[PDB]
Amino acid sequence: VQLVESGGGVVQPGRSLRLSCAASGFTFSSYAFHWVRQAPGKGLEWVAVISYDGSNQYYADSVKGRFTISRDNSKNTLYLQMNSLRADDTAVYYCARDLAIAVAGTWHYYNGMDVWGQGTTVTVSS
Amino acid sequence: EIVLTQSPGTLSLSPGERATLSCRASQSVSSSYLAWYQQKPGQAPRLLIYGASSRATGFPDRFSGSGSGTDFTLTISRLEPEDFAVYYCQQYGNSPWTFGQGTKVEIRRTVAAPSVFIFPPSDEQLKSGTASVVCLLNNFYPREAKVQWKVDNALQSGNSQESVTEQDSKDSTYSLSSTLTLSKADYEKHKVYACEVTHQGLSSPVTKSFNRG
Amino acid sequence: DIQMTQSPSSVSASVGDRVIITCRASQGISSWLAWYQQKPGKAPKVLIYDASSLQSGVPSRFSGSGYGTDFTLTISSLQPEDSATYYCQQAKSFPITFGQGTRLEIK
Amino acid sequence: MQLVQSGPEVKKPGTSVKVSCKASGFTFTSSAVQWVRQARGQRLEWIGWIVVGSGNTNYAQKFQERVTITRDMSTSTAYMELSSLRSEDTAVYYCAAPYCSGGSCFDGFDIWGQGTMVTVSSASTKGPSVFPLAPSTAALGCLVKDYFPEPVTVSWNSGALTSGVHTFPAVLQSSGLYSLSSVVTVPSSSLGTQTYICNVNHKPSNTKVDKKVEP
Amino acid sequence: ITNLCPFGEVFNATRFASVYAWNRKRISNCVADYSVLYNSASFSTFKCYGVSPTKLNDLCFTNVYADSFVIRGDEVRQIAPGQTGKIADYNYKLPDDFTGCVIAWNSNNLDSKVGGNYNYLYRLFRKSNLKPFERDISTEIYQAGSTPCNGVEGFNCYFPLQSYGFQPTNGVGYQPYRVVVLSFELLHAPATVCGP
Ligand SMILES: *[C@@H]1O[C@H](CO)[C@@H](O[C@@H]2O[C@H](CO)[C@@H](O)[C@H](O)[C@H]2NC(C)=O)[C@H](O)[C@H]1NC(C)=O
Repeated sequence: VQLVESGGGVVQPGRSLRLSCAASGFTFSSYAFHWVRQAPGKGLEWVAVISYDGSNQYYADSVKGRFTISRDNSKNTLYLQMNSLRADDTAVYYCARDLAIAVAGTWHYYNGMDVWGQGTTVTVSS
Repeated sequence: EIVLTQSPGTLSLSPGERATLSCRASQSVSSSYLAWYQQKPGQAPRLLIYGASSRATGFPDRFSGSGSGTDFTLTISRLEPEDFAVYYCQQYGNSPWTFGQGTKVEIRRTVAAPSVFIFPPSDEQLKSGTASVVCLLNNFYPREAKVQWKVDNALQSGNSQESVTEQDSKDSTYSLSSTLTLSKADYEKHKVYACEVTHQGLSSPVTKSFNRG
Repeated sequence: DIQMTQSPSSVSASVGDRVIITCRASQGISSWLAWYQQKPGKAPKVLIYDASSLQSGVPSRFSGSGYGTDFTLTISSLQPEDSATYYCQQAKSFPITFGQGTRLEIK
Repeated sequence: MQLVQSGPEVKKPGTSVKVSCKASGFTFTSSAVQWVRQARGQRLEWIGWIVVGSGNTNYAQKFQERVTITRDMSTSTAYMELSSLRSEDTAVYYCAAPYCSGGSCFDGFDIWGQGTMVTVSSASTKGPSVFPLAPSTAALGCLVKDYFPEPVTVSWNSGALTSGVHTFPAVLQSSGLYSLSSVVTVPSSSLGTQTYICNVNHKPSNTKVDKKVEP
Repeated sequence: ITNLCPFGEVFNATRFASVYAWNRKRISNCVADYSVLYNSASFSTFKCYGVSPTKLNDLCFTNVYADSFVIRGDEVRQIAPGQTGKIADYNYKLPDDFTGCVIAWNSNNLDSKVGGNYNYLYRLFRKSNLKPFERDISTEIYQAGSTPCNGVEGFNCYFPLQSYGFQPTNGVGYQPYRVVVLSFELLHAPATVCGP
């Protein structure tokens, strides 16, 4: 199991930047995923989520209406578009993966994040 | 189990001969999770013995069954009619479940291959598109056939298509037809044809035709 | 929007010392919680899920329990490989909310 | 004592399809339904199985991210869906289940479905063409060319003489259409004899032919 | 009225047990007040099989048993003298000559999780039909055929429990409900649960 990450940008005043985290070593089509940011020295913050079949999507409050998530099962890769970035969105974004607690043969989702990525340093400026 | 092997591929003899299908398999599989089936043409499979020894209700006597770690088998004590079909294995005690290849029992009879009939054109294959030609074989129970590569001046040993019927319910034989058409009304040097087939006896009855121009 | 509070914010202890960390929820989230640990320059790692279970591979020195509003995480002996920051998380409803974090040291 | 299926379907490449299998005569609540596949002249294949009570499903490795199997406890009907159809999925699909009365169940799959032919390819519909054959006492028959839907019937005269008729199966031509042939003999030891004629009939099109043969 | 009977430890309880492993608490030597349960709260169903809700502060018995568990929404009609289904057959059977009360209220804010609640299982695939006031907590592979199941699931061997999947969007017919059943017993003994 391993997740990679790419897409950091030098100066991003009001541009679109596409981030992608690729999967490896397991069944990509039977898990849900996540995205999580962390300010330059502050706590840990949540930004988005994607369902296991891709039908349902949920966003945060300072993120909805400008960031968009999507997934592809063919390349074992999922993406996250970002539109009209403020200078106040500097962070280090992490790909993640839901814990799935299986009880009596049925899988239950959205219980945590066990596998994490390395981190993408995305910085916005003028 | 992940792959099952059924041997021998085909059997053939007159009614009243004990037959021993064998279904030798991979590493191991539990007993009472293996079953046999039977499928006559144009039908759905029925359930034969369902525990490697326990026989189903519908089928009559003469159907036995054995089993072991890697050597399962099915013995029919007599080849009475209405028992010539295709039989399959299955193991359903280790996912993924799998089937055998299946073995088709035949009937031994006499060969009567008369000739290969050729009558290539109608009136209209320049008053139409693809120029079609057919040759036909008849009355042979063995499954050996041949057509050679050149045929006529146009080699085109890729257009030959053949389809075969099933055995007759009383006069068990087969029949076979071969078609090799190629171009359209725009023929200019590949007019005529000549199928050449060898079969168990009189060898190759060569065929004659006349040019299309 | 469940708000999570985590106290204290900065502690220190060494070798064979036992420490306690509290986490408080604005509602009753039952037994739906998780704890993490992040070293100063690496990705976080989950430690305890379901508010009582322990992730396969985490050493058995850690233990935490709770139900409802109050939760706790206890470390039996603070070995010199446990100087990091720990976070809560609620899984009852969206959006997912974390705690403020708590930084350890070495006495 | 039955697992009646749906009717035949003809789809297009890339679309999806759902097949039904309704149980009757036994307690469907406690059972299990498995699905198989077979082409024309080929061997059986396995797809997956579902527990009717729990709903848990297991699929084959190659059909895993293409097939979903549902339950529909009420009305006692089970379904199966295939996504991203290809030209190699032209086959017949069956459903099987054991016999269960009360808590106890049979030890094998004895109740079987009746089949559901599924054809997936281009083209829409095209009535066939008929050619006459000639002698050279010998053999002689009809000819059929280029019909897509697949089911077709050939008779002779009206129904008479039931001779050595031989109707070969249809073959999927290169373009996508089909073709078959029908032939008999003339054992009467003469060429000028009974006035026998051909006959063709295609179902999913109002097309009927009565082409005559002879020299 | 010095003593008082503790009902807030049966109704206002944090963990509230499951249907196939229901909890029972014996109550005695108190002075119960039934004018705070009938004439209060938000109980959707208050059915008193046997005796009526009124004049319940008059009669007094020897012991009272409280049974608490959680079921689905359209499964609360199966808790009644008689009835047939899947809960009144394998999980909790109630005798045909019953004297007591049935109470249930919609607890959806507390027992619903995004993704699905993995607690609150219920029993499936049993052989017999259980007996009145009998529990079973065994978790053994259900053998549905002649061939024994040597601890491994597969064909004709199934796990006997299914998990309720509770989410905050399921419709009223699938939302969780919390059920409490009181059973009044007068068994040839001096009473200890007499009212005010
Ligand atoms: C469970 O707790 C609630 C707390 O609200 C109790 O309901 C209140 O009980 C007090 C008792 O004097 C009343 O004054 C209030 O009017 C009640 N309602 C509210 C909204 O506060 C309830 O009685 C408890 N359940 C029990 C004891 O079975």
